[PDB]
Amino acid sequence: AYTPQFYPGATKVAENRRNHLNPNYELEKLREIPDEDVVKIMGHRQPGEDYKTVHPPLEEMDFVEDYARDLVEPLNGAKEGHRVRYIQFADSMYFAPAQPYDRSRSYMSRLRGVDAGTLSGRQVVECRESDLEEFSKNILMDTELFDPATSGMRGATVHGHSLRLDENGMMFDALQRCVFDEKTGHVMYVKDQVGKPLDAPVDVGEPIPEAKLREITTIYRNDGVAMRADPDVIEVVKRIHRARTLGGYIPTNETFKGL
Amino acid sequence: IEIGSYVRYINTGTHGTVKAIEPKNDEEWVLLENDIYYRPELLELVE
Amino acid sequence: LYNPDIGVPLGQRKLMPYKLSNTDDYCEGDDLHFLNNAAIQQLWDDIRRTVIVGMDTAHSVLEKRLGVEVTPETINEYMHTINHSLPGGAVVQEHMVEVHPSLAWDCYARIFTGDDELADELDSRFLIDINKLFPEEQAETLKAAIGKKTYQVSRVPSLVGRVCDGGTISRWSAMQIGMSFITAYKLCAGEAATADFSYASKHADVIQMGNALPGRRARGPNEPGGIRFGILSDVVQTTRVSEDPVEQSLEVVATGAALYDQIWLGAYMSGGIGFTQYATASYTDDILDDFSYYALDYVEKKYGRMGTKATMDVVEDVAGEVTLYALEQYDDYPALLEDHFGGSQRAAVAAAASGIGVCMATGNSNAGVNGWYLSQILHKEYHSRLGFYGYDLQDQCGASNSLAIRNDEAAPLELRGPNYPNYAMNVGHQGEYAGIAQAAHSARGDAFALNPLVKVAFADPMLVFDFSKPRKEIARGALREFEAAGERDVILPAK
Amino acid sequence: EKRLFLKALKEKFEEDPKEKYTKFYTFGGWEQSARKREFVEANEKIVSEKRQGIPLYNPDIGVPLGQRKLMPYKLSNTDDYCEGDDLHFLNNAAIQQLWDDIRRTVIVGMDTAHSVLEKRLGVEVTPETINEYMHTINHSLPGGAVVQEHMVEVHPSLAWDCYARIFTGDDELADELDSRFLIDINKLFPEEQAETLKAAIGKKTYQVSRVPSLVGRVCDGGTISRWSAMQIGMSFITAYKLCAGEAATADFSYASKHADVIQMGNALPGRRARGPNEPGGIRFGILSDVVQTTRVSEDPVEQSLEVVATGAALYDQIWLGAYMSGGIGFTQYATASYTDDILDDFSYYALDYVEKKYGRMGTKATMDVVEDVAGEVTLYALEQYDDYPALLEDHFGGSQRAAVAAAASGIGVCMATGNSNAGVNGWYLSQILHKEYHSRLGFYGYDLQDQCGASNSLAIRNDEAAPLELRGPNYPNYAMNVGHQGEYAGIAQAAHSARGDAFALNPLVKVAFADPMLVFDFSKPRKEIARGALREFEAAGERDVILPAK
Amino acid sequence: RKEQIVDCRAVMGLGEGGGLAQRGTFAEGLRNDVVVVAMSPGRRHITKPVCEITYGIREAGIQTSVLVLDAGGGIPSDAPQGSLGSTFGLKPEEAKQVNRHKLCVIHFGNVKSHIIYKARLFLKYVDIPTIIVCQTPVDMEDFAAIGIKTKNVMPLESKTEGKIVEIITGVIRGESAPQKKIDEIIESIKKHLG
Ligand code: F43
Ligand code: F43
Ligand SMILES: C[C@@H](OP(=O)(O)O)[C@H](NC(=O)/C=C/CCCCSSCCS(=O)(=O)O)C(=O)O
Ligand SMILES: O=S(=O)(O)CCS
Repeated sequence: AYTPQFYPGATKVAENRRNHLNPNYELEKLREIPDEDVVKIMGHRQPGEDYKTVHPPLEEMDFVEDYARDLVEPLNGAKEGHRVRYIQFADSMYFAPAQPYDRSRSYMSRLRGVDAGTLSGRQVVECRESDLEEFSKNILMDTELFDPATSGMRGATVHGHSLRLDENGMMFDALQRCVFDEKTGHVMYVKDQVGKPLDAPVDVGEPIPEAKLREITTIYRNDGVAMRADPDVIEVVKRIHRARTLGGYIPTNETFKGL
Repeated sequence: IEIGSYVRYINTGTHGTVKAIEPKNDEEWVLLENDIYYRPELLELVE
Repeated sequence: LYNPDIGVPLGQRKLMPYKLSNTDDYCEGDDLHFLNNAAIQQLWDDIRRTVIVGMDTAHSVLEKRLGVEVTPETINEYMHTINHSLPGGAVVQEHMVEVHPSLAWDCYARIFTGDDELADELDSRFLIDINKLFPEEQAETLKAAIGKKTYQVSRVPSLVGRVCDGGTISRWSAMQIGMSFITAYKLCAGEAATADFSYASKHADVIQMGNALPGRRARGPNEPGGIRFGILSDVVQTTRVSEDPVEQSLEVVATGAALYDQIWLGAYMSGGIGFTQYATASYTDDILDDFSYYALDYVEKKYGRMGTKATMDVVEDVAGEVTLYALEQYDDYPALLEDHFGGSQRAAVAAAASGIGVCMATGNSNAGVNGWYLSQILHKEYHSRLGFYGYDLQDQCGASNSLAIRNDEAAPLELRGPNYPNYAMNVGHQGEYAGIAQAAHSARGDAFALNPLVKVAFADPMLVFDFSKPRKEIARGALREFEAAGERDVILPAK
Repeated sequence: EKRLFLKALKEKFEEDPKEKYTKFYTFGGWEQSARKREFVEANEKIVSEKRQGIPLYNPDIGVPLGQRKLMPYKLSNTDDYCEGDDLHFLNNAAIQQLWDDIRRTVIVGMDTAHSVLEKRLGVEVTPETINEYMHTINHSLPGGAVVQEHMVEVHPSLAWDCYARIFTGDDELADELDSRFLIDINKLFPEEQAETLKAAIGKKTYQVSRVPSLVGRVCDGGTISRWSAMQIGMSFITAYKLCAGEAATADFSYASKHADVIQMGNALPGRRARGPNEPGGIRFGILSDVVQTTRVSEDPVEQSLEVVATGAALYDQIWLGAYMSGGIGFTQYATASYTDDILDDFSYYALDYVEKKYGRMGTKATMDVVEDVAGEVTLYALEQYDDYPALLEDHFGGSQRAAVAAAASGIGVCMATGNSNAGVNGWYLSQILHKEYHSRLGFYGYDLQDQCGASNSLAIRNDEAAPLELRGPNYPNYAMNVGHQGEYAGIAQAAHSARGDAFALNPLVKVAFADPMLVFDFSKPRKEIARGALREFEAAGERDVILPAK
Repeated sequence: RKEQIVDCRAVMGLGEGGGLAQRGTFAEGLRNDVVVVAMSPGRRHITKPVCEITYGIREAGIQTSVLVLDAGGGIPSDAPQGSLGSTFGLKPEEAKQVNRHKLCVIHFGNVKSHIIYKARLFLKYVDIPTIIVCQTPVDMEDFAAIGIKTKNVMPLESKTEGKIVEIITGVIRGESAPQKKIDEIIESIKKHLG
């Protein structure tokens, strides 16, 4: 077969990107947020009540015979007809453990039937609600992909991915969904991901220490790990650029001899 | 002006029925169906 | 202790004034909006209302068909006539009405020629003197390109382009040119030779700032979507007043941002708030200036201003070095990062610096855009983010399309424009593309980029907008001290 | 004999209107006109100050103007006179605002958006929420940015003419909505007209967006639709807070600003390359619906003549004399159709003849009635020109005469039959009869469409057939020449004024332009043009607050 | 005619060519009569509509303090479905600095639904009569609809301890206020102060 690498490079940032892309790499978990608490922060449904549907179950509806379409096993949320919802994250440029394009690539490499979208200060994945909650709790929130200080589950107003951190090392928030409890040293979500207040704040653990952030971040920085210190990634990027240029000029084996 | 009448606020035209008159601070006040006090001088009777 | 009614202070940086690159003026961000800045509006008005007509075929018709002799005295009389007729004065057809001269004080008909003997005995009132406005070498280059030909520049009033659209300008100029021709040489008011004049001035010898966009785009000529990058490079006149190639490229970048990204994209093809902070990112603080000067220093240290021929290796080297430097600067100085908070701003600035550096190394504009696209896809891997989603459409197909030869994808960057299929939608690319096209020629010390006639026409000192220093004029407009034309206060009641 | 144009001729001409002789070359040239002297003084001051000695206005070159008496111009049904220079579209702010108000109008239906919000997005829609959305869009349409101080916004005083209005054929929803930003059909139209318009519209809700004039001044007409759509989308996602995904937001965006959009004009192809909302894309029925005289007048002739005046001022002056030609312009031709009561007198005679012979709408459209009505009206108009030498001096160009007589004939035929194509056929018959009568017509290429017209009036071929309501400046025969299109719009209106119709082509356009918030009041276009010619019209789009005082 | 001394703020302005005031700062006018509250130090609020009111009051002979709110932009978190874009708030020190004045003058914007809830949150902690200077025509009853004490239209269940004593409409942000508006504000202050 083909044993996949996942990313070029020898620095710690390249290794962390490879770890995020690797589906067989078990992400280290750093907190325990109950499923109901994740559902509460997500803010789409009330925990304990059944999922709303968009269409009848796939067994009830009638579809034409399609051999190729029936080769793919559907998600359970698809089978039950659950509606498609989203979860959104904002990542700080100051050593957040996961970054937008890294998040999107890892999502499309690790999860089934997901819709990932990448912006400079935003990253959203959409899926059927039940499976979305399952992998939001298991992978997105409990593991090292999430730091309650430098990253934040937030829709609506996202801003602060490029601003400096505040006095507690937390990313700037214009709505203040999460606040720092100095008495216990934990970050508490006082609002859900869109901004409506929660009846009971939910404890999402304590901010990751800065040394661990340096060790697990996926961003290149002059102060932590410079791209100049990783010439292998630059070489691969330049190779991709040259291959694109040569293919767009004249796509033959002769013009690709100058690769 | 009395309970059960029909009045409208001159400034906006909100229509409602007078619920009660609750004088306070030696000053008359008129309560409408929207549970909002008003002033008699800023209200007038309609039919 | 958690009080939910404290609130969150926001937008501290946006409260501070925006400096303007290469100037010493500080202005608010609200004053750089194209609707709030009369200088940007006058920039677009001056570009829109300019039409260059070659008055050589008309002279040949007058000489060989009508048997009329054309001499410099007759040309002086014709210029006197057209300067009265073009704003809307009457020359024939008794009993006409006329437009108020107060509304057309910005209307000029100017003449320039590459023939020095003819330019000698011409009324200096109506003459755009190439010798006086350009240095000796640049004047010689422009005259050699233009040749022994005579051209007329018509600047119809700004009020005309404000009431109507940009397709009005060529027709206005053509009608007034025909009228002035038939009344200055005492011809019949309407014959076959009149049709010859009309056809010449309508399409044969006319130069439009922007081509029409029929079909899906649905726009007339002389609209900002039809102005190619080389044409806008030739509009900016910093090349004849300064010898700093980076300064010339950056003035072209500022003009291109203010025209394309602000006016064309945030108003013609969008609305409301528009894209002001996307465009001002390229000409407010010296960030782009510092990056471009670093690129020039690096190129001159290892290659020279034209020391190398455009190859892939030099493109990779220069673009990668400049992109790494720019992103390192963003990392090192939080002030720079909080100034360019959006990823698109940062991506555009770094890629513009990289493309300008490649152009200064090789002197080729397509190599410049190739460097720009390499910078974009390297920025993406450096920071794991590029911009708003929908930003990197052209940046993904760019590398393939930069040196392409296929019909829909090939064009020299001077011949490209906002109607290029990849560039037709997204903000944060076009002004920097125009700057890269200009930098391709600032490296060689060229007098012009695409059209010598446009350069000479916009060297005119009587233009309302000063194109030698676009950023200074933008700053003046932001400070409410720029006088703009097109206002109609003599025909309006007192308020 | 009593004629409606007699009083104006008495005021304009010192001699008797029937007197055949006068004297010339004794008026001092251009000095006889106050407008020309004001222009000369201005030109001197501007040249010296701003132009640094470059000459601008030289009356001493070209034709010696004023060899004859430069006549003043009345305005039909208005008792105020003005010089011909005040009626130039560049010197008249009223005409400029007339075009501005039409250019900056887009009508968007909001029923698909409400249905998508209710069902797909799971958001309740109530009159309170509609009022909230109207508040949001009214703040955001001119230049606003909702709850974002860090965003650049347009100066509020720069867009004082920008409004967002709502109207609906649903009575209960209409009275549940805020009257601050509602166009009330019931109180703006008479009872029968309001009922007809509500039946035509249905139980649907529409919003009218008036983009600020400055936006159309700086940009072109195709900017208006994009500006409206962007602001509508922002206001919709700001007013209603929604927790659905981004794809559902794309479906909602299509439903809200790409589904039931009504534009004033279409884009033009070929050498007329232009975007939408340009005067060359406005159909004649649309312009008839823009003018609101059916609301305030029961006279069919007046209703047709207001549309004639508006169509002249738009098509002949702005569209043709600037957008398509430029220069001094074609003001002459357009003023001939609305300055003196010449066309009013001719049209009143045509209506009287039709009423006496065929009845108000008493005949089906046949060839014989077209021929006899058009011939009678044309003969009357031409003999009126013959026996009043001052009238012939007033309409000195052949085109201005031909257009007026043919417009009278077409309006008469449309009165008789109620069919617009029959009216245009009568127009063409009038034109050729005029040519045979006076051995004259308009300029060199005035009758391209008048020789091609008779065959194209009732044609059924692809590029020749269209109802006159669906025709416009892009109709191939009407593309180039002056002196027709405004009269065509008037004839299209007269086809429906005979039937007492509440609208001609689009009820939504009629209701939208019934809005009291417009700067130019389309109920009386002639009065507003008269006001503009007197420098008493308050136009929008002026950048006074962003310019130095010195 | 008496000497008027102002305690200038202790911090500088917004850069070189920017504004002279700073967010979240207070400038006591010694004798505390009127405090003018500006939502931000930006051009939309400072020196165009606010310092004009300040010099109008100081010309009328009434000492004035100017307080620039730390977070004056946006809508309060208690607004329906929360806030959007930004969160409005008042600090306890800001409230104490306001509450030592006889009267307050506060400048608001265009949207009615924003102004009503901002005024409610402001008067939840301010106990002196205030004057609302806004652009839009807002009626002196929509504040009572959400619970605000109001001189003419009282609410049944008051949620604020401050009284909206006057509403003045027609003052645009970032534009010079005409002398007529200043005269109206001065007359209202004089008749509602002493
Ligand atoms: C507030 C919104 C809502 C939306 O639909 N678009 C917004 C707002 C919209 C409105 C702002 C006016 C208003 O009333 O909303 C407009 C003007 C849309 C337009 N017509 O171009 C705009 N953005 Ni946006 N927008 C901008 C920017 C940005 C940056 C901000 C980065 C940050 O983390 O702070 C990001 C895009 C990205 O993530 O890469 C961004 C996002 C967003 N932008 C998201 C974010 C929240 C959302 O999830 O709903 N803007 C900028 O990067 C600067 C240029 C700026 C544009 C206006 C200007 O050029 O002056 C403006 C451009
Ligand atoms: C030079 C032309 C050729 C042409 O393309 N246009 C001309 C001139 C042009 C110029 C006038 C320039 C100036 O003021 O000196 C403009 C304004 C077009 C423009 N945008 O430049 C114009 N005519 Ni013409 N033109 C007009 C007219 C006319 C009528 C004049 C009737 C007559 O007394 O003989 C005749 C047509 C005819 O053959 O009958 C006419 C001809 C002509 N017209 C003949 C010859 C004129 C001549 O006297 O030597 N105009 C009129 O009939 C009135 C409206 C008038 C238009 C301006 C306005 O509306 O005020 C003007 C419209
Ligand atoms: C005319 C329109 O074409 P299209 O929408 O049909 O592609 C085209 N507009 C676009 O392509 C897209 C418009 C969005 C504006 C740019 C976004 S800047 S701020 C939004 C950030 S994001 O959250 O949307 O990613 C244009 O030319 O303006
Ligand atoms: O007389 S022409 O037909 O040339 C044009 C009339 S303005």
